[PDB]
Amino acid sequence: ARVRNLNRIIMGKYEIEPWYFSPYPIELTDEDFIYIDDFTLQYFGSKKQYERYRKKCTLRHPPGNEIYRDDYVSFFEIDGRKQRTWCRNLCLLSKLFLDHKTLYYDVDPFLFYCMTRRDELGHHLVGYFSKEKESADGYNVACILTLPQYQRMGYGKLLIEFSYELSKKENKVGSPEKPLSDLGLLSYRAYWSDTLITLLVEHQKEITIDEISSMTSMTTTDILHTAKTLNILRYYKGQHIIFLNEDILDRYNRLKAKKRRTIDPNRLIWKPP
Ligand SMILES: CC(C)(COP(=O)(O)OP(=O)(O)OC[C@H]1O[C@@H](n2cnc3c(N)ncnc32)[C@H](O)[C@@H]1OP(=O)(O)O)[C@@H](O)C(=O)NCCC(=O)NCCS
Repeated sequence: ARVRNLNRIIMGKYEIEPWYFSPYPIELTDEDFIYIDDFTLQYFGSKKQYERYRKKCTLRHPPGNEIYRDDYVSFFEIDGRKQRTWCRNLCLLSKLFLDHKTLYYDVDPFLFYCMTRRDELGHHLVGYFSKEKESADGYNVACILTLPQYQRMGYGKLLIEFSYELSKKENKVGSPEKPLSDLGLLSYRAYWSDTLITLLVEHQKEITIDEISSMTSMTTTDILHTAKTLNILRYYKGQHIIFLNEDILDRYNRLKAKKRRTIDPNRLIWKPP
C-alpha cells in the first residue's frame, strides 16, 4: 500500500514538480499527482474529474477587475474576501514554491494582483503578488510569485514594477515584506538597480534621494543600499544624490540591448481606496 506525496502537478500542458510541501486538503494515495485547472486553479485527483469540470462554462482569466491592460499583459485586482475559493487555490499553488506562507485559508486580509499574458489563445496566468489591505509596516507586497513554467522570462520584474506603480498612485513609498526568499531578494535588487540606472540616463545625471523615492516609491533604505552597491552615492549641492558614470551608461545600454517589456504607468486605471 503506497502512500505517496504530491510530487507533480499537471497544469495545462505542464507537469511541474513542487519545490516545497503545500497543504492541499487531499487524500494520500498510490498516485503522486493532481490536476490544477489553469483558470480556476481548482485541484483534482483524477484526470476524469478534471475533465468533467473543465467542460463547465467559466471565464478565461482571473476573477477580478482588470485595472491594467497593454498589448503584452493584463493585471487583475482581486479582493480575497470576494473570491475566497479562487484565492485559497492560488495560495495553495503558491506555497508549492515557497518555503513558508501564511495560512492559505485566510485570504480576506489580502488583495491579489494577478498578471496574465494574452495570446491568440486568450489569457494565461503567469504570476501574481499579494498585498495586505492594511500593513502596519507599509509593505507594498506580501508574497510574489512567477509560476515555475514561466520563470526567467522577465515576468517577475514586471510584477515588481507594477507593485511600485500602485504605491506611486497611492502617494506612498513601499517595500516588499521581510524576510524575502533569496530568489525574491535577488529579483528586487536587480529591479532596484535597473530602476536607478534607467533614471540616471533618462531623467537626470544627478538625482537626490527625495527625488528618487518620489519618482519610484522606493524607500530611502532600499535606495541607499542599491546606490552603495553600484557605488553611485555622493554629496552634491548640500544633499545626498546618486550620479551617472560610464559604468552606469554601460549597464543601461546592456539593459536596453535586452529590449525587455516594461509597465506603462499611463495604462494603470486605478484609484486607491
Ligand atoms: C522571485 C521570482 C518572482 C522572480 O520571478 P521571474 O519571473 O523568474 O523574474 P525575472 O524573470 O524578471 O528575473 C530576471 C531573470 O530572468 C532572466 N530572463 C528574463 N527574460 C529572459 C529571456 N527572454 N531570455 C533569457 N533570460 C531571461 C534574466 O536574465 C534574469 O536572470 P538573473 O536574475 O540571473 O540576472 C520567482 O523566482 C519566484 O516566483 N520564485 C518562487 C517564489 C518566491 O520565492 N517568491 C518571492 C518570495 S520573497
